[PDB]
Amino acid sequence: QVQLKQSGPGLVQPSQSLSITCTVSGFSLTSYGVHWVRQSPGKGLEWLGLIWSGGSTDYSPAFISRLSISEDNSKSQVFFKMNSLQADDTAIYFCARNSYSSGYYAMDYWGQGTSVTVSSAKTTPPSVYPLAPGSMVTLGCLVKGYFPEPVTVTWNSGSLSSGVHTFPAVLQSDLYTLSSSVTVPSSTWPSETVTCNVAHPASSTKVDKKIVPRD
Amino acid sequence: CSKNFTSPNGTIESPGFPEKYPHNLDCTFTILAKPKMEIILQFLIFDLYDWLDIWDGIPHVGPLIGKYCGTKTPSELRSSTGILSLTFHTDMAVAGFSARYYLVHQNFQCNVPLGMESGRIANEQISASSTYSDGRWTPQQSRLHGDDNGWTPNLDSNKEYLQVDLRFLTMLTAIATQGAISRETQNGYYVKSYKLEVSTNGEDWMVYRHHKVFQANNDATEVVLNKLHAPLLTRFVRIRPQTWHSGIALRLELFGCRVTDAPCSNMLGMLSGLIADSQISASSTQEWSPSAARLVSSRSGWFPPGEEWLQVDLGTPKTVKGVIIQGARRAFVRKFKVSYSLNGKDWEYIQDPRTQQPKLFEGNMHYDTPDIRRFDPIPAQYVRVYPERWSPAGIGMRLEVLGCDWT
Amino acid sequence: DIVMTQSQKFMSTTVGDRVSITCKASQNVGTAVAWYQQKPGQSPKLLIYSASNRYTGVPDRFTGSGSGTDFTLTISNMQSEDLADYFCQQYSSYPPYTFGGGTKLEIKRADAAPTVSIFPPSSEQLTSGGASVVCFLNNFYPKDINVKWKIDGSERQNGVLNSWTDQDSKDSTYSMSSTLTLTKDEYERHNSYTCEATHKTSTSPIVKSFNRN
Repeated sequence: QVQLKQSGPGLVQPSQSLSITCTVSGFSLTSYGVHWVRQSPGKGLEWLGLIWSGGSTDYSPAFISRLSISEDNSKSQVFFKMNSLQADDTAIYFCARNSYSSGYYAMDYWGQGTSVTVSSAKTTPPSVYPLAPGSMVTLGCLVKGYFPEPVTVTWNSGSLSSGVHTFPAVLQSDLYTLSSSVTVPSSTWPSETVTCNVAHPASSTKVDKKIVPRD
Repeated sequence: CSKNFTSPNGTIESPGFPEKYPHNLDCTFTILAKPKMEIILQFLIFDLYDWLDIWDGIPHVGPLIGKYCGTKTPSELRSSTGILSLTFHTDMAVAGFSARYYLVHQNFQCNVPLGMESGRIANEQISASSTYSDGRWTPQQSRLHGDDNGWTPNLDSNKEYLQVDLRFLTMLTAIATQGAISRETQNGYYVKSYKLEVSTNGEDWMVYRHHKVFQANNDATEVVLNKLHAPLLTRFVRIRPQTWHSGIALRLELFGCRVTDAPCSNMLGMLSGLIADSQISASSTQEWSPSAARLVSSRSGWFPPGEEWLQVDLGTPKTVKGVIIQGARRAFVRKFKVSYSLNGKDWEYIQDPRTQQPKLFEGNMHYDTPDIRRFDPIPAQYVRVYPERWSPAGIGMRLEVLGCDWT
Repeated sequence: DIVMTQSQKFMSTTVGDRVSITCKASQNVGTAVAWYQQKPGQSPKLLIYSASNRYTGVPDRFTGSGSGTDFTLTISNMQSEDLADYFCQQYSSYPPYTFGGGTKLEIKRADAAPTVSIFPPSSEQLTSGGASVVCFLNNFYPKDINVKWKIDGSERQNGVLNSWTDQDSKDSTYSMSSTLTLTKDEYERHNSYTCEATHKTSTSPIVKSFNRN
């Protein structure tokens, strides 16, 4: 199966560099080239550059002064490196497969994306709080005061996926907060255990918070 | 619609790109580079009876690199020939391409990886007699240090082969091989010994001789290098497994360099066509096509002791430092002499410093595989090769001259 | 650089109807155009390449057309799972891979009243000196909704932060969270906390409350 797996940092200090590795499987880098693209609210989707089979590169004229793309065929790895990041480089960075070994073709498979925030504000882990009621029952978790984005939330390790609403984070004071709701039959809670699983990779945080009745 | 390109970099596209191209076109696109420059050609868009030919030199004169038809961009080309041409042909039927080129400068050991591992040898340059029926062992996986299996044929016999077209005449000095561990079964496979077949054109083949049997791998993981007894000049390479453990599996690298990597060793235009047919002449012929005498390009050769000669007019005085001699497509020259002129009237033989007499050069041992013969550099606009001894079939020969601008 | 203009930022449609998303190139790009589908929180997915070629595995209801400057993506029978942002792009000439601004789809469905749930501050949060009161307004349609917070019957806007999901790919509803953040000290000085949802599905608001006790 064709996959592009990205690895890289969530927080980059101003004027420092960003390195991301794209580890590919299900195909060879000598058979398919690889692109780098980013996505931000303010500028939409922007192509940064590519590497072809054989190692020849092409860069966007806006990024050529500070961007390097290279690879290791034996490891199925493409290396992205961009220098001197500033606030406006805050974005989700993607690698994506070229549909052929050479040429400008369509991007037919995409990595999962790496969220990158350019800031001098410091890594902060979330506080996770249970939301219990003060026939269906709605429960929740409040994930408060973290930095940078993102966090992930699951319920009972992904077993509860239907009836979940995880809300976009809101930003106050260089800190993000979001909530997640889950709705279950009242015959399942509180007689059975319900747990939200919160992850904040940038602070190496993993928290499980069981939802239990109040009082 | 024909155009020559000389700037350090530029674009080449079908007329009216990206609009649909006009019918009944025959366009010629020629890149010309100064000595010690490499031409790098990259295709961006390619969509086309109808075809695009790429020529190692002048169209229909220099060797054909490849012919392309469909929706796949030709793989990147790096030429040190001084010239690289495209011909684009369309007809009336329902109806192109966009490319760009760059001109860049080029102990030197002739031991550089030619590009199996890096991918500088593209997938389209690699082929084989067959491949394993599950499709997980394609010829394109025969790359050294490749992490996905390797090449395996459909049957394990000593008739199977992996073939690589280097696209240009190249110096080959070594071969590395590995076996492979199956990602599906974890079984290990490797080649224990193999023969080497080579060719300038892909039709005429020579089994490399000491048949030289190369000892190869003893496990599925480690690279084994075999260095050749002397450099081979060739374009096409075949690896022919003879023995193996469990079955045939191959990952490969080829090592060498270009002719032009030696000092003052540019091919002066017989192969490419920059030396035109009017600049080529001989003592006698079979009456003639002057192009028949061109190294590699020719599909036959010059057919007429120490009386017959082939003559090359370089066009202007240059430093001449050698020749490349080839047989004819079966005959070949085994021994020859060389003379040169600066005015085309008076001649002097290449002396042998040892014996202080006109030098008696070794020719070929095969009709296709060429041989480089160098000598102390001299100033010359004209060069003659005099065959002395030859194969039982008689005199047959193709030729190129090696040198650089005078200094 | 070539500019790829998608004039439709948002398009309303209905399950079973045809959707026609347009994209205009500022210069001729031949047929070197692709279309991508991006659902919330996901990577883009290739639908169409070379203007009109359906990528393998892509459902038949997606068709691309056009050449030169005017390109169209047609969804022949809209499904709720086709809620997404759709992007065109050109790769004809350098700089390649200029993208359109995206066209987001919205599906019209039957009205649904919100499910409203209110949650007091957790004991854990209270221990740390804070007090967030959370209200979920879930699975409603149409999109427009108003939330008010009352503390012992008096409204409070300061310290309120709201967030909204994109339209759901399974049931085509919207959801909203509203969070009133207080100091513990202020929180403890009042008893009644109310989340009030106004929506066109009812003439009176939905009211959920708790007493701090």
